[PDB]
Amino acid sequence: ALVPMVIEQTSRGERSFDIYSRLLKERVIFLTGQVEDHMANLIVAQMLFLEAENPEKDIYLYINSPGGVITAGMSIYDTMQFIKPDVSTICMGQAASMGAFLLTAGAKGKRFCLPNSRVMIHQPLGGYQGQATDIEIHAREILKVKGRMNELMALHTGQSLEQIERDTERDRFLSAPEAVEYGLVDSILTHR
Amino acid sequence: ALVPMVIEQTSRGERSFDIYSRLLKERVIFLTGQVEDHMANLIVAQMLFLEAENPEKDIYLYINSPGGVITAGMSIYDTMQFIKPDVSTICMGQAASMGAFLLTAGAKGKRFCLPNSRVMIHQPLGGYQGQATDIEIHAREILKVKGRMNELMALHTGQSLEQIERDTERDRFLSAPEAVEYGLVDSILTHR
Amino acid sequence: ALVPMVIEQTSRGERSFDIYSRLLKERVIFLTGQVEDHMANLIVAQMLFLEAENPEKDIYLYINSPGGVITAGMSIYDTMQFIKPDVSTICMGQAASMGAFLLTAGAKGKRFCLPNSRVMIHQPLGGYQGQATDIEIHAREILKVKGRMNELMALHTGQSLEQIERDTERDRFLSAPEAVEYGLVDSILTHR
Amino acid sequence: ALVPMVIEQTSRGERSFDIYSRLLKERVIFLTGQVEDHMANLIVAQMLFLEAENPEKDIYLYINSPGGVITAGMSIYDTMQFIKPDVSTICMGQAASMGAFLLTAGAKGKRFCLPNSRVMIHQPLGGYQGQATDIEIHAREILKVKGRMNELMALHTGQSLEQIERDTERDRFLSAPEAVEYGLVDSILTHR
Amino acid sequence: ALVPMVIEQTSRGERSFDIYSRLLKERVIFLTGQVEDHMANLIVAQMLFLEAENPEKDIYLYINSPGGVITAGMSIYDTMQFIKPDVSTICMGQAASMGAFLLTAGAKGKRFCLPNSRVMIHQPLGGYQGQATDIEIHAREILKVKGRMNELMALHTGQSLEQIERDTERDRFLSAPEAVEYGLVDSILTHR
Amino acid sequence: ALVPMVIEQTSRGERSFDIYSRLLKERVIFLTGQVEDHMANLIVAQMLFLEAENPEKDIYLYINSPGGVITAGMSIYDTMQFIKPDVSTICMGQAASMGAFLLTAGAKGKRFCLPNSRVMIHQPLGGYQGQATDIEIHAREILKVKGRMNELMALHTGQSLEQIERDTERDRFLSAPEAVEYGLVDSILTHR
Amino acid sequence: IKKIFTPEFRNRLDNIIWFDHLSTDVIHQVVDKFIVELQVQLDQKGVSLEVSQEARNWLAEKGYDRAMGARPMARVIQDNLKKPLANELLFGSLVDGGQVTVALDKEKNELTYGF
Amino acid sequence: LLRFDMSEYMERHTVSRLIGAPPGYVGFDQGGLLTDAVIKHPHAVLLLDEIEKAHPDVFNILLQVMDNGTLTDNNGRKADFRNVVLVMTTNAGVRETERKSIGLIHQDNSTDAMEE
Amino acid sequence: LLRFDMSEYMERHTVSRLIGAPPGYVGFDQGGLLTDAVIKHPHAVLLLDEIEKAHPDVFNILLQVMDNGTLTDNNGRKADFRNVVLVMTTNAGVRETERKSIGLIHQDNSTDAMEE
Repeated sequence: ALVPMVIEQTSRGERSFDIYSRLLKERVIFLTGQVEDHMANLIVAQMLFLEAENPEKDIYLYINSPGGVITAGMSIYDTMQFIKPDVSTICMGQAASMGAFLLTAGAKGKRFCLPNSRVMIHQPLGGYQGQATDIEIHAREILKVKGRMNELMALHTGQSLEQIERDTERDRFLSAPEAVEYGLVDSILTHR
Repeated sequence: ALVPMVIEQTSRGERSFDIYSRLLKERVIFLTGQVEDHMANLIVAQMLFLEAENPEKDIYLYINSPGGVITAGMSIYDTMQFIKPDVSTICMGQAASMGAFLLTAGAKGKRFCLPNSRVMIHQPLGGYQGQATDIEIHAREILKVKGRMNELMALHTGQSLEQIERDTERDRFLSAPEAVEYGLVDSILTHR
Repeated sequence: ALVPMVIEQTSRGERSFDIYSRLLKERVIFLTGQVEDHMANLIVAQMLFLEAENPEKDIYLYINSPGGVITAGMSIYDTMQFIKPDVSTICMGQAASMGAFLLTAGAKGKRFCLPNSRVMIHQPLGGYQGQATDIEIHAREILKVKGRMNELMALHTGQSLEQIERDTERDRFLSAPEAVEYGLVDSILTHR
Repeated sequence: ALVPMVIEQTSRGERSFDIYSRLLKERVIFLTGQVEDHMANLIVAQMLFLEAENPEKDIYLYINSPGGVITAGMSIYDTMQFIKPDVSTICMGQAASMGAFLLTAGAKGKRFCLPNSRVMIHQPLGGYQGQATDIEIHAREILKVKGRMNELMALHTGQSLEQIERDTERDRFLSAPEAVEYGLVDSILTHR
Repeated sequence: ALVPMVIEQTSRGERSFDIYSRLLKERVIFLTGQVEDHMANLIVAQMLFLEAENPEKDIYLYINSPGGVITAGMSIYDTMQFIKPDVSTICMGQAASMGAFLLTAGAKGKRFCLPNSRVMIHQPLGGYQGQATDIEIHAREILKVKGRMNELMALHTGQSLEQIERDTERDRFLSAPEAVEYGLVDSILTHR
Repeated sequence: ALVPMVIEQTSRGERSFDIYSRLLKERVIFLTGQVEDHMANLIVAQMLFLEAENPEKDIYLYINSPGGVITAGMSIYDTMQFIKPDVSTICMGQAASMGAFLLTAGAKGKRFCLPNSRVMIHQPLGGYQGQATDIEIHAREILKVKGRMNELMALHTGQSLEQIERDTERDRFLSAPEAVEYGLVDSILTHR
Repeated sequence: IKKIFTPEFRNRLDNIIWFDHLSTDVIHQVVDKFIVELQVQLDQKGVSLEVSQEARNWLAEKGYDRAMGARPMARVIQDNLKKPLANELLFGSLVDGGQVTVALDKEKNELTYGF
Repeated sequence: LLRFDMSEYMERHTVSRLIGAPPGYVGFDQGGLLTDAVIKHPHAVLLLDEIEKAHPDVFNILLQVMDNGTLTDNNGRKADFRNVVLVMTTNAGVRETERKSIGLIHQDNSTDAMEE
Repeated sequence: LLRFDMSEYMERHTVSRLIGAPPGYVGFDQGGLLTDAVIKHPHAVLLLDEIEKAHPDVFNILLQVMDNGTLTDNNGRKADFRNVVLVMTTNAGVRETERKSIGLIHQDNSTDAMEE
């Protein structure tokens, strides 16, 4: 039982469903651990799946992630901005680096985090080996990406671009109330 | 046969259920091994499921674990506080470090441990490598976390904050009767 | 078939069960190999399940194991004492260290072992690295455990406490007839 | 539950399908990660399968890939040209090296990419060890391959061959708007 | 979900098969990866199975492989010649070494390759360690095999034996149009 | 989909069998790869199963293997001789060492090999480390085995014992036509 | 409805009127008509009842249940007002008629009037 | 024109009422709502609406009538279908094309209604 | 000629259709489709199509007919078959001789028109 089964009744149901599939039916998607390509590829498939089932209802994305690969993370970002229904992101545990990036990309007014969570942000990392000419090419590309990520932060958070530029120079840690004040999330959930 | 099957009866059932799913059905959740992201993620999904099935009944959490990652452990903590029904925690085997923390987070009056169990508590661990500037940033964050964990211990146990700080400087071991006196649990189960 | 199942007719059918599930149904639990957290966790789930099915019948526990982790082993011990029906333990192959401890913990008058088995006992092992101050803390905790285990041996076997302490200084091996004489078991099964 | 299940109503409405199979049913194929032989063989099997299902409908291919083995990739390249229905390729995340090559090979007018994606192109890599005579043979073959791919890029993009020749000398990175202007894709998808 | 499921209708329509089983049903077999003993034992079983299903219809074999063990390749080689229905071999990606050997062995008039594929041929490899006497035995056996492989190539391609002998001295690469002119394949498939 | 499924119609029409089980049903058993204890154990179970199914019909054993453990292989040999129906062995690919031994052990008149196969035979290998007294014991046992294996070769092939001994001194390779003349097989299969 | 009433019946109706759930504004209006009915019954006994606005808002909240329509409002009024009136009408101060009013406490209690 | 709505002949019990099967018929000689309609008006056109909703036993009685031209009443009386035309309807062949597909690009879900 | 199609009787609840429902149940007024037919026409040839599909409970009824000539209907009457010819048709052994075994060496492929 790495993943338990649950039972529900419907018409003639019966029907048992891996607990994660049971939650997919409620339009809940979890994003956890490192952001990479196979994982990201799967999340995008889930979002398209929910979009087709009912274009008029919200999708809930639970985020608990230390960070990951930018390209993979951008695949998720662009789908969220394409599909018709809102995606409401909820941060639990942590949202660091690319994880924080996706957290703020949720529908405005619907970005929420739990009270003991942590959010951390910082400029992108990378590297390269080779001839001086190739080093130049690769250095230019990473700088362009840094610039693009900053524009998107400013767009989604409401901060000026320069303020974003200064704040990501070195790892910046924010507590849940700080994320609200800064503009990464709209509110903190407390008790039902 | 790592996990055996059990058969139950209902109306038409029959119904065979992995022994752990059989217990999820009774509103029992087990927490064992290191606390990490993937496992914690599953515990949270199980609690949300049970909350929806019947918001008016208690959930029982069995704890037996050596410790783990704080971030992952906090997601469990916040869900326990957020959801409506009481969560009653029971400690068997051991509850160390983060495990001990979650043990005391259960509903007041419902924290119970078996007589030959052990509870151990201590301040959080961490580390870092980098420029002196980065070291300072990371050092501050761990100290903030330490402070936060102490506040929550004092809140849930009834000890003053100063007493909690003194008692966690170094590993402290408590026998089941000691946990009761100290205020980590309310009582010891003996025989049915 | 890495494992054997079995077909059985009760009424409607039949019915197909992995051979281990087939025996759980008859109130038989097997404990083999090292005692650790995940395996101990599963045995407890099985005992609680059987206790609920029919509180008035004995549960049979087959033991064949070299030893293991004390913490995990104690969670088994406490459940056996808590639940209402008697637990009758049977030793085959070997019952060493923590395995021997659980063997003698069964219901009085119902502890039985096969004639070519071996049961060995000894004081607990452990260790630690760190500052002299931490060493003192950890050393005292292991000593408390040793004292506690000796009290339980004396309680269950009928030996005086001093006699138990002397006999566990170094590995002590007992043949099935000696286990009976010493008081670890009540009798030896021979032929049906 | 690495991959969740979904359920769809039909006539009976009983069938559940791995989410990736649910998408294959809708004529959606994903290409992710490195291009190699086992992966490619599976993609080709999927295309032959869809061609047989309905020769008159488009197949959508979603690409998110860092590159890979040319020989393996060319089996996809040719299948796409050989099967009757159009293949519309969509780039998300990245399309690099061989990934970019396959991206431009989609049906003309139907090559599209999401706005924050990246496309990167470059001459083929290879190597060898052996006698001077074997080195010559292997060197000639890699140069022929480079030339052939150069011709296919010019064919699919509309660029002159000489321009293609210069542009692949060293890694060339293109943003989504540049891919459109250059001629690798026809358009950028934005919102539903 | 490494291999997707496909659903087909019949009478009742309860048919769910992994995509490869679905294509076996259409008389399509794929050969990929290295040629070895376990893999080239499954291909033989599949061809025998199809032969019985309908002795009067063609079997399609898709070849995409770098080479492999001669023995394994020969059990496939002989089965293809033994069984009654024609086997049409199609080369995609590459057919090198033993892969090329099997490609040309298909039914005359039905050997075809996709236009951007590659075929490569060369004398067999091997080696030995031991006493000078054993070395002689093993050297003779590999030379007999080289001679036999050359006769079969000449038989199937129409080249004289001497020409075959001169062309396999060193790795010879052939483009799809070259393979056609040489006689390894009968033609190039273009579009369905 | 390592092993494909096949469907067979009967009365009601619901039969789905792994292709290897589909062939066991036709009384075909495949022996491939190294001969060892677990695999040999499965071959024996299949033969006993078929013997009982229908004592009056032949069993076909396909052989493609490099050799293996003598002890394990001899359990196949004895079962083939014990059971009632004839076992017809067919060699494809290769039958070396113990593989060749089992090949010739099939029913007389029914040993057949494909035309491009190879058969190789040699004296048994082994070794030991220990005291001079133990070395002698182990050396004697391997020599007795060599003796017994030669008697059985002579019995089944018709060669004199002295001829068998001379020919197994060093690896001897036989082409399919030589195996026929030598007496290892009765004939060569050619075409349907 | 579509699964119970076959097309032959449904196609001959002028319409099908779907009724909705009651909102909280409606509940306030519902409380007022029920209080009036209570007063009519009390007029027959010579008793004048004056319920405050706060008391009304309080009852409206206590009885709201979207899934049960207005029927709970009747229960709430009966339980909070009819009950103590019945004791006074039968055994006490309202035997010969009288004045009744209801005030709402800061403690969310019904501060019923003397008589 | 004789008319029946198959959605009202969806369940097994209603099926026997339509047929005029010896048990489970209408009245005492309905019979056989179908047999009666084709006895009273032998040259009529019989329209069966939304036929995919019919219970399988209806489907089979119609096949039996198609093959032999007659339907036997619970009272042993027989309907003569030799002069009638059977018109069967159904709004299923176009329901598939009402679906919207999954994906970033929606596709054309038009199908061949005849295949449906 | 009386004809019954066994493909209409592949489920357990259908056998009573041939005999008649027991007293107290809906469907009682059927005298049995089979038992009415062979009471009305004592001299006939009875054809059962596709006997290779009938639910097993059907075969258990035919055993009595074939051995002793009679069935009892649900009103206690005897259906007398002592004057009829019973023909059952099947294509059961057919798909057992149109195929050859799988392998390099063929097995006898004819001696099966009897095990199936």
